[PDB]
Parts: sequence; structure tokens; C-alpha cells
Amino acid sequence: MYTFVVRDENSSVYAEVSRLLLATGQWKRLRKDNPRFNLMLGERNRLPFGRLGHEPGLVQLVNYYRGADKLCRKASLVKLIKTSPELSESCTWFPESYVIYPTNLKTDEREVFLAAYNRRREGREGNVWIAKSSEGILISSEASELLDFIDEQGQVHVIQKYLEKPLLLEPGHRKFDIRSWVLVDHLYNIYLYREGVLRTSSEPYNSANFQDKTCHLTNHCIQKEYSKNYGRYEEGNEMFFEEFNQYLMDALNTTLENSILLQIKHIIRSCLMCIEPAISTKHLHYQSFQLFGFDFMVDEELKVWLIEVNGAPACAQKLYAELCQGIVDVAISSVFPLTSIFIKLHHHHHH
Amino acid sequence: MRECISIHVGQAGVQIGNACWELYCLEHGIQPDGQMPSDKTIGGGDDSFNTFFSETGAGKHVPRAVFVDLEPTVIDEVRTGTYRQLFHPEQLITGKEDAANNYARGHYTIGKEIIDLVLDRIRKLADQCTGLQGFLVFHSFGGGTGSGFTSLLMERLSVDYGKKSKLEFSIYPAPQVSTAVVEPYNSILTTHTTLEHSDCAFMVDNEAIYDICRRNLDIERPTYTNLNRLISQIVSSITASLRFDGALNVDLTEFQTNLVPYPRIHFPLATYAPVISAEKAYHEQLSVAEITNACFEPANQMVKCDPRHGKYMACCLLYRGDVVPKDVNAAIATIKTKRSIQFVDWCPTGFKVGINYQPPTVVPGGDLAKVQRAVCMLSNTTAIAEAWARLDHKFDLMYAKRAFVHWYVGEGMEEGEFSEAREDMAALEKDYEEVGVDSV
Amino acid sequence: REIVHIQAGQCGNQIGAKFWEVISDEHGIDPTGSYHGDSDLQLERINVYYNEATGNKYVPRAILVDLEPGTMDSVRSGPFGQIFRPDNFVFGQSGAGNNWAKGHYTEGAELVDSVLDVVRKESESCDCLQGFQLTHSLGGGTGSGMGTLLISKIREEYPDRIMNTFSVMPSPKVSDTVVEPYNATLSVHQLVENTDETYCIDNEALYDICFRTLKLTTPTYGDLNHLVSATMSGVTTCLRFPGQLNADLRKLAVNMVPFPRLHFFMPGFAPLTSRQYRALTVPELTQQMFDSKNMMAACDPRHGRYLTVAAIFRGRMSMKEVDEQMLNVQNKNSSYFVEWIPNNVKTAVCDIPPRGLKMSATFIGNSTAIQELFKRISEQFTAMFRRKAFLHWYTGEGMDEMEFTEAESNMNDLVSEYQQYQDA
Amino acid sequence: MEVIELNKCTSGQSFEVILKPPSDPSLEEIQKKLEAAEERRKYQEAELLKHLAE
Ligand SMILES: Nc1nc2c(ncn2[C@@H]2O[C@H](COP(=O)(O)OP(=O)(O)OP(=O)(O)O)[C@@H](O)[C@H]2O)c(=O)[nH]1
Ligand SMILES: COc1cc(-c2ccnc3cc(-c4ccc5c(ccn5C)c4)nn23)cc(OC)c1OC
Ligand SMILES: Nc1ncnc2c1ncn2[C@@H]1O[C@H](COP(=O)(O)OP(=O)(O)CP(=O)(O)O)[C@@H](O)[C@H]1O
Ligand SMILES: Nc1nc2c(ncn2[C@@H]2O[C@H](COP(=O)(O)OP(=O)(O)O)[C@@H](O)[C@H]2O)c(=O)[nH]1
Ligand SMILES: [Ca+2]
Ligand SMILES: [Ca+2]
Ligand SMILES: [Ca+2]
Ligand SMILES: [Cl-]
Ligand SMILES: [Mg+2]
Ligand SMILES: [Mg+2]
Ligand SMILES: [Mg+2]
Ligand SMILES: [Mg+2]
Repeated sequence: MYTFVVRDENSSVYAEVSRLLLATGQWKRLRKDNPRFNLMLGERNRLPFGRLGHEPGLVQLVNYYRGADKLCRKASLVKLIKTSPELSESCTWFPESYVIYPTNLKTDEREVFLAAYNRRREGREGNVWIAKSSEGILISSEASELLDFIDEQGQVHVIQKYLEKPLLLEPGHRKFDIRSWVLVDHLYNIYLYREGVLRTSSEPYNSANFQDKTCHLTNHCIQKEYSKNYGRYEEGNEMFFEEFNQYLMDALNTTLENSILLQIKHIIRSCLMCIEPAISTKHLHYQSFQLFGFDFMVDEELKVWLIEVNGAPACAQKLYAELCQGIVDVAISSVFPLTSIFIKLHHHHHH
Repeated sequence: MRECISIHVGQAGVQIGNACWELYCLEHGIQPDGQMPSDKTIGGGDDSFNTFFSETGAGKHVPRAVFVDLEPTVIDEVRTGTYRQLFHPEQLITGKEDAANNYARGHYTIGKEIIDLVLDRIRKLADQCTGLQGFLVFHSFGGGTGSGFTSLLMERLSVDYGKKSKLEFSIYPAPQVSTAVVEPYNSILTTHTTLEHSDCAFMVDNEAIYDICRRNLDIERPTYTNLNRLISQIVSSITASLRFDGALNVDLTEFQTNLVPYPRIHFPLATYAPVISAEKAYHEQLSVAEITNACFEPANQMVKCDPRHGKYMACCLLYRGDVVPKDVNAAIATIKTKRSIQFVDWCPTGFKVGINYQPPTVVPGGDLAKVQRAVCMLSNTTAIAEAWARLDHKFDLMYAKRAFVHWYVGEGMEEGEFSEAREDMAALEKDYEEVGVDSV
Repeated sequence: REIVHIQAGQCGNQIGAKFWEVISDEHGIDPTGSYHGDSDLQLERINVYYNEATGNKYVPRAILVDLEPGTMDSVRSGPFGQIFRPDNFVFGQSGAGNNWAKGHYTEGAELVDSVLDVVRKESESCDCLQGFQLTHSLGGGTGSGMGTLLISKIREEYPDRIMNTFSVMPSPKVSDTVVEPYNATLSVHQLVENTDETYCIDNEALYDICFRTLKLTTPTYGDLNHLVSATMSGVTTCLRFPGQLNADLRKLAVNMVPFPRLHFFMPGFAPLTSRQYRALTVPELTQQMFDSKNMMAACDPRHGRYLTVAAIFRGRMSMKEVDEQMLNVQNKNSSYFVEWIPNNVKTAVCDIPPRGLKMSATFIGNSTAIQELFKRISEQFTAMFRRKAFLHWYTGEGMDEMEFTEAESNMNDLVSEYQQYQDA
Repeated sequence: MEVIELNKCTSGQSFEVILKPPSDPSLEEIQKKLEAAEERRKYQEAELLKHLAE
């Protein structure tokens, strides 16, 4: 009888893993601060990694990788990509991004940022940007506007190139993003969940008024709120992969695998292999797994762009059941024994 | 040459002291009766080994050590043991009633009645010192004597020898190695009163030493003799530069200069490799690269913690055996590329290296195989604060209910010393997090 | 080091005699006090319970107390009767009539100073006395009333030694008289105040064990005392045999007692034996020793939470297996150990097994479930006291009803204190 | 990677390699504290002996 504790009540996905585990009849939940657990489903903030792996006679496992937040905070990720030789400043799948500290706080790139802007305006290039942080987003061609706005707010912001030429689904002439769920187990196997989702805009994309941000922001929250046509084409403004595949076959004569998924698997693999030496628990006295949400954009040339990585994602309603069963299968029962829904991401090219 | 006095307090400090002096004798060629044939300057000297041994007219080489236990059974085994002749009776000090795992009983009650006798015995050793640098203090955190008496001794040594340096070797408590239920209390209390009196302190988590002994020595249930011979190797690694010719860490002050830039953050992590079983039939010797790499595996540290999630303030490699500078730099080069080694911004990213060509000596019949090269890394990383987090949490659980508190007040301690000590530790954890974390 | 042992009253002397018979046989010492063993481990800690005599004979540091001479004459007549220092037989003639008041205030007061004189002579011959252990019952008059008077006097004269008792709790299933709840309630208050650790031995539990699992249809006091002897040998192993744990009660007291009044321990033994040959495995020892059916206090551990636990394994066995099994009852039943005392289970081992077994385990629980014992005594007390029944036996020796009201108030307080930590 | 302050002797060598440059109470206060605890003990003992005398 394995033992576990729950320290995030507000997590849709690990609530279901909690119940799935009880139903085995071989897992018993302890109280929050009982230290004699096998498994910790821990808090989002200030998870006490320093207290794991010190209980004699207990293999211990937590559902978070210590250090994985350098992938999962906007400013961190930018700094990680620019500084890590495996990703490089010359990184083809990440949008141009610059970290910007507000002036109250006074590292920061804001004047090497305008180098690029000035280069671009004198270059007659498309020159929309987007400022963002880790709801408070500004899309503007006015650089002199953008650094205005960052400093009115008090936390650090990322300025990133805006994807002016996105792939738009028809009918709708409308934007979307792709969310992938990836599970990294204690062995640092990288598992892509076979089902993703497209979070679609229900507004036609208009490239001349970025001041209105509902055809520009595909967040499920904003679409159910502000936009006239939520639910119009897709249930919950969520398109799944079988549909998006068929559309690509009919509309563009390709498939999801060739045109988009190869790129996505390469981005996932590259991100997680980059931080693997910093967060691996291979020789550690406790063990980690974690579920990530990767968010990609597709431009009209079917090039895939990573926009962010989410360290504590929620699932799509229809997929909770299958994903959560899969987390128990490969993350938990792998360590505590009682056709796969994941694609193992491994590549060993010789050079 | 400047002399160093070793002070061993309580059971843990005495038994580890015996391991250390056994090893030292084997390393310097001193026999159990104190004779050192190779010492050609008979009855005197100022060689490097003289910092730890004094000499008598007859040619006896005598540890600059005092043993102190509040009950006799542990030091009696010194008095009757195979190194009986090594020590002067005046250096072995025993009470008759111990501190019963109670910090307050060792500090206040039993301490008051023996502290002056100990300082007088300590003074007899200081008086045969042309130039004393200070003290090496061996004790457990969890014992009543090792915690309570030691902190009283540390306070008085600050008074009676204020310009001297004081280093500690402190066994941190682990439930796997027999443990009183109030050892978290004792730990926090003695850390709080010793913090300003100690210039540098090497913590040894009995949990890490235990697991090294099971995993690398194939000892399924390690004894204190197993644990202490390993600890003794590590301590010997750390002190060898005071006992041997060289130019790194040549006096106690250099330990603080080289390892402790911030004086409160004075807890260097020790990592040691390789530990090889003497029962291992076929063993292939490990290289300079391989043993230096092993310095960055947590399974080899004296305190299990994760240095990737902290920052370094200093780092020394002490090698013993067949090691030459260019292999160290080649090994360091390859390691910086494959490993998370981040320093605080105001320190250089660099390694002070010391090589002594004599490989580690092993106690005959011990558990450690002889090796051709070994290294002990001393890194002052903020990741060691994990051990304070663990201790403090356990302290918090018990003190919320005042469990066992009545035992301390009964010795004359005031409850408020508990919360004072816990508040100091609260500051220390935040210092560590200031230095070693940048904001999320 | 040295412990001075006292046994008071009928039950105190019968169990105390059989304790000294059992452990003297362990240590090789024969009925004339002459050693005859084959190991030096038998004599390394022999000084804790024995004085060395002229001729290096071993004499128990044991004082034998009663207000009548009957039982002690049976002891002097008994198997090991001559092992005892004759000067240490201290007895009155009148008895205490199962009357706490006679034990504590009248008959016993007359005898107590002479008991303290023998205590003092045994203390002075001690290199470094650590404290005292008393065996007595709480349901009669001598062990209950005089025993607690002695405990009070001894604390006055030695306030810094450890006081330790093995106290037999009365039960209507093994009952001599109706006034036992009165005697026991009066005694319990003394124990809360003036001992450091009390082993609660419930005659209820000893009966059920003898009946339900030893299959003894008509258990005698002899059967009950077999169990008590075996348990007493087990809890005193560290006091009598070499080990990594030395022989001192203070350290045990410090690690078992988080709050001074809650020092009432539920003992247990495995395998439960009547006076077989099957090998008991380490997993079996461990499962049994924690089994409610092996507890000598008729309380259900699952009704409370363990504050602290001490466990003592005897025999040749794998401590790796011992460590494993201990870790797995605590990891598999972590509900029943308070989370606010980390690592509150301690395990000791001793190579030497008791007579007739190759492997035994002794359990020592400080559980809040022990309140059930005190509630039970309290309900029996109250059922008589609300009618002032049988009080005249006590008022006739000078006691007032107020002192009864105070004693039950004290025991109900102790019960509330246990309850407070079962919910904390 | 600079290798500096090399020192040799017959026992061994030492040096420093740099990957990258930077970016007490009185005796009387103690004996007082020890005596204040001692009187807290002797008080509590007097409270016990007073209680025992009652
Ligand atoms: N590594 C190691 N730890 C020890 C040793 N002896 C005791 N310890 C540990 O120290 C703690 C107990 O402290 P002790 O040194 O035995 O206590 P003490 O200082 O003698 O004080 P009292 O016995 O309370 O008077 C426990 O955590 C032990 O595991 C030893 O020889 N080696
Ligand atoms: C004289 O009798 C005995 C003495 C000791 C004993 C001697 C020396 N030191 C200690 C330390 C603990 C001890 C006790 C309980 C503990 C811990 C840690 C957690 N918990 C709950 C430590 N016990 N002990 C031990 C015995 O058996 C367990 C004895 O017999 C019952
Ligand atoms: N450089 C960029 N170019 C084009 N669109 C972008 C963009 N950056 C963000 N977006 C759009 O903004 C939306 C969300 O931005 P953001 O990166 O902050 O996600 P989010 O953290 O707010 C919610 P979640 O964490 O679930 O993804 C994306 O879905 C995308 O539609
Ligand atoms: N287990 C056990 N209980 C006893 C024994 N003798 C008496 N008892 C119980 O002790 C209580 C009576 O106490 P007793 O010792 O005879 O009175 P005292 O002689 O005045 O101290 C009752 O609970 C009896 O059941 C005995 O030998 N063994
Ligand atoms: Ca010389
Ligand atoms: Ca100082
Ligand atoms: Ca009379
Ligand atoms: Cl000085
Ligand atoms: Mg986000
Ligand atoms: Mg001791
Ligand atoms: Mg009777
Ligand atoms: Mg008199």
C-alpha cells in the first residue's frame, strides 16, 4: 500500500490523479504534512524540495522537477534561450525576445532592444511587437509606446516579436495556438501526449487594429468573454487533432505530422534536453516527474514557433481521463508497481 | 610553526577523535606508544606535524588533544584502549552523570560544574604552545553534552582566547543512526549559541555517511566504527595542510579566508571520492577526472543536498596521491561544461587546489581499500541550507505543542531561549536564500 | 548505574519475587546468590540490579515491604527466597485490609520510616544511584497506599533521582474487593505527580490474554504473574545487558515523555507464552508486539495515537530485517503516530534471548489510548462514590470525602489531557 | 583559464585556477547567565519541597 499526499487543491489534473490512485485500492492518501509518503503532489510555490528523500525506508517521488521554472517563466525562458549554446541567440523557432526591467527597479536589454527596432523601421520590415509578463498585453508598432507601458506596471516584462503572418483557419480568417502536454518521468524519458488542442479565435484576424485584442489573443478565457462568436465553429473554441489534420489534408494537402508535429517534437526535445543536466534526479535521493504544457504558434508558411512553456497546465475537458490515467501509468506506477497514449521523444543522430 | 589544539566533546566527539588520532599516527609514522622513529629531532621540533603533536624528552609524540565527556564509559575505553599510552591522563576528562540528551542539562546544570576544570586542562596544553592558532572542536549536534557543553566551552574559549580561531566538526542528527527524539531541539539550540564563536564549521550528516557506507562499502548496517573511520578520512583530508608541508590552508585563518567570505554562512560542504570497499576483489583505479567529477555527485557529499540549486562562494580541492596540476585543470575544464556550477556574482569562479603526493593511508583491517589518488572538495554552497530547513521544520513540529520543553525548563533554561534560537535560524535560512537565490 | 528496587504489598511481592527469579536465572545467579553462567555479558551490567557480596556473591538491591508478614514469609520460603538480603525484609503485623487510607496514613505511616532506613543504606552503597523502581498493585492497601506514601517520601529525600513503577491496575474480572476503584483512583493521583514513568499493567488484560490466547480456562494469579515476569524482564533488558544503549532511565524518560503528567506506558510482549518450539520470524515478532491482543493494558491502540514508542528485540536476528519491519509498521500505519513528534519510534536490540525463546520482542507504548484504562477506573469509582458507598472504611482512618472528590477530579483531568493530544 | 600562484615542494603542489573573474559576551555575563539558571532550578526545587511539606 503506497502512500501519497496532496498539497495543491486547485489543480484539475492532479485532483483526477488523486482519485484514480485511490480507486486502485493500493494507494492511501495521508494528511498534507504527514512526512511518511511515497508520493508528493506538491504546491506550485515554494515546494520544499529540501525535505524530500530523507525518510528511511521510503522511496519518494514528487510531481515537479526542481529548477524547471527556468523553462516556465517568460523572462527565464528568454534568458535561457539566448544564453544556452544548444538553443542559441541564433534559434530558428523562438520569436525575437528582449527582457525589459521597469524603470522603478532599473540583465536588461532595452537599448539593445531598440537597436533591432530601429534596424527594422529603417528596414521597412513588418514591425509589430508584443510586451508580456509572467491580461496586461500591448501589441504596437510604436516602440516609444512599448517602453512607456512596461514601466507603468511594476514587474519585469518580455518584449517579443509579434507573428504578423499567422496561419488562419478557414472559414473564419482566424488565429489559433497549439497546446501540447508532455510528461517527463523520473528516468527523464520525454513523453508527448498524442492528443493536443487548438485554442482558436472565433474572430477574423485584423492586422490594422491591435488595440482590440480578441482576434489577437487566443486565450480560452478572453474568447469565452469578449468575443461575439464563442462556440461558433468549434465546441468550446477547441479544435482537436483529427479535425485539424483533415483540414490540413483538404485545405493545404499535408498532414499534421509532416507540416507541424516534427517541428513540435524537435522543440520539445531541444528545450528539455537543454535543462536536463540542471534538473535531472537520476542520481538524487528523491525523484521527480512533471507535466508540462507547451504552447506553439504556426505561421502561414507552416513554420512552428514556441511562445511559452507552462509548468502547471490544465487539460482539455475531454482529455483529462486519458492523460491522467497515463500519468499514473508511466510516472507513478513505473516507480510504484501495482498501446501507449504517449510518443517517446528520443533522437540519436551521429556527427 | 603554530600549534592547534583538538577538543573532543561528548560520545560522538570522543569516538571520532579516536578515529582521527589513530589515522594521524598511521599517517605520520607515530606508533601507539608515541614513538616516531623518523623524527630525528628528538624531544623537540617545529616541523609541520608539530602543530598537532608535542614532544617529550623520551621521544614520545603526544596529541595536542583534550577529551571531555560527562560520563566515563566512553573515555574509559580510551584510557584502556590500544592508544592508552598516547595520551596524558590529564587530557582525558570525565564526569559521572551525563546530560541525558538534554541541551539545557549539558549547558546549564552539568556544565557549570565542570567548565573551569576543562578550561584549566585546555590551558595546560596552551602553555606548551609557542604560538597557538586556536582550536578544532569535535562534537555531535544531538547529544546533550555535544550540544550543550560544547556551546558553553565555545563561549568561554572566545573569552579566554579571543584572537584564536575555532573550527568545528559537527555530526548532524539522522534517525537511521540511533537518535534521541529531542535532537532537533539540541541542534538548533547549540547552533544558535555557537554561531558567533565558530569561524568555520564542517557538518557531517550521519545520514550521508551511513548511506555511503551501505552503498560504497557494502556494509548493510554500519557501526560507529565504520562511520568514524570514514569521517576520519575526510577530517584527515581537511587537516592535512596543517600537518604537512605545503602552501594552501597552512593555518586556521586561511580556512576562513578561503572558505568563508560571509562569517555567518560558515558551513562548507565536504565531498569525498573515492570510497572503495577493501573486500572488492577486482577494482579498476579511478582517474583524476573521474574522482574530481565524483565531487559533484550528491551521493558523495557529507550532507545530502543539491548544489545545482544554490550558488557557490568558494571551492577548494584537496588531492592526495598521484595527481599533477595539468590533469586537474583538464578535469575541471571538462566538468564546467557538463555541470551546473554557478557562483555568486561577487566571487570569482575558481578553484584553490592543493595536492599532497602521499595517497590516503588506510587503517589496517578497515573497510577502505587503498587507492592511488583521492580528493576532498570543500565548497561553500548555499545548498547546505537544505539541512537547516530540515532541522528547523522538525523543530517547528515539536515546539508548536511544546513537546518535551518541560525537560529543558527543569534544568533552568527559559522557554524563550527556544524561540530566540529558532529566530536566529530563521535569519540564517534567509541569509542563505538572499545570497543563493535570485527572484522567481 | 545503580537502581534500588522496592516491592510492596501482596501483589508487589509476588510479581517482584518472580521478576527476581526470572532475571537471576538470566544472569546465571543461582538461589544462593552464586554465579554459574558461561558468558561475561551476564555480569557486565550485573551491578545495576545487584550488589557484589563477600565471596563475590550477588545480592539483589531489593527491599521487600508489607504491612503483614504472610506474603513475605512465602517469599523467604520461595524458590529464590534466600537470595534476598534479610535485613531488607521490612514488615508490620496488622495488614492494611485493602484500605488505601491504612496504607498511606495510619498503619503505613507507622512503618514507612523503617523502610526509608533500608533504602538509605542501599543508596549509600551505590557508586552512583540513578533511581528507584517499585512493583505494587493499586487495588489493595499496602502496595497502593503505603507504596505511594513511600514514593512521596523517596522523592523528598532524593528529588533528582528517577522514580519508576510497575503498577498493577485492578479489574472486576480479577477482583479481591469492591473498593479497588477507590484505592486505584487515590493511587493514580500520587503516580501522576511523583513518578517519571509508570508501566500500567492491567489485570483485565492479563486475564483476557491468559484466557483468549493462552487458552488457560481458569487463570490463577500465578498465570498472570508469568506474563508480568516476562514483560518486566523485557523492559529492563537495557538495564541488564551490554548494548549500544546504556542502562539509564533518565534518557528513556526524556525520549518517552513529551509532557510530564503523560508518563503512563502501555507494555506489550511477543510471542505470548504460557509456562512452544516454532521459529518466530522477525516480521511475526513485529506484527504481534504491536497487536492489541499482546498489550498488557486493556486499551485499544487504534482508539488513540502513539506519542512515543520504544521497542526491544531479543535474540539472534537480522537488524536489517528488524529495521525494515519497524519502518514498515510506522510507514504502513502512520495514522496512529502523532505527526508532531518526528521519528517517535525507537528500536533497541539485545543478542541474549529470554529463557525458552530464541526470539522475543518487548513493546513500550506511550499512547493516548491509555485514557481508556483511566476512564474505566473512573466510572467504577463514580458508581460507588455517588452513593458514598463503602466510604466508612476510609473516613474511619481519618480521610474526608473532599480528598476523594479531589482524586477523581485529578484523574478526570489526566483523561482530558490525553484527549487533548489525540486531536491535536 | 588562468593557473596562478603555483607552489611546489617535495610533499606536493598547490595553486589556484580561475575560470572567470567576479561580475562576544563577557566572562561575568556568562557566569551570571549560568547563575540565573541555577537559581531558577533551586527555586523550582523549593516549590517542590514546600508542596511536599504541605
Ligand atoms: N557519526 C557518529 N555519530 C555519533 C557517535 N556517537 C553518537 N553519535 C550521534 O550523536 C548523537 C548523540 O549524541 P552523543 O555524542 O552520543 O551525546 P553526548 O554528547 O555524549 O551527550 P549525552 O550522552 O546526552 O551526555 C546521535 O545523533 C548519534 O547518532 C559516533 O561515534 N559517530
Ligand atoms: C533503561 O531502559 C532503557 C533505556 C533506553 C535508553 C538508554 C539510553 N538511551 C536511550 C535513548 C532512548 C530513546 C527512547 C525513546 C525514543 C528515542 C528516540 C525516540 N524515541 C521514542 C530514544 N532510550 N534509551 C532504551 C530502552 O529501550 C528502548 C530501555 O529499555 C526500555
Ligand atoms: N509573439 C506572439 N505572436 C503572435 N501571437 C502571440 C504572441 N505571443 C502571444 N501570442 C498570443 O497570446 C496568447 C497568450 O499569450 P501568453 O504567451 O501569455 O499565454 P498565457 O500565459 O497568457 C495563457 P497559457 O499559459 O495557457 O498559454 C497566445 O495564445 C497567442 O494567441
Ligand atoms: N497480576 C496480579 N495481581 C494481583 C496479585 N495479588 C493481588 N493482585 C491484585 O492486586 C489488588 C489487591 O491488591 P493486594 O496486593 O493483594 O493488596 P496489598 O497487599 O494491601 O498491597 C487487586 O487488584 C488484586 O487483584 C498478583 O499476585 N498478581
Ligand atoms: Ca622533532
Ligand atoms: Ca572569535
Ligand atoms: Ca498500631
Ligand atoms: Cl587571544
Ligand atoms: Mg502562463
Ligand atoms: Mg554521553
Ligand atoms: Mg490481597
Ligand atoms: Mg528514623
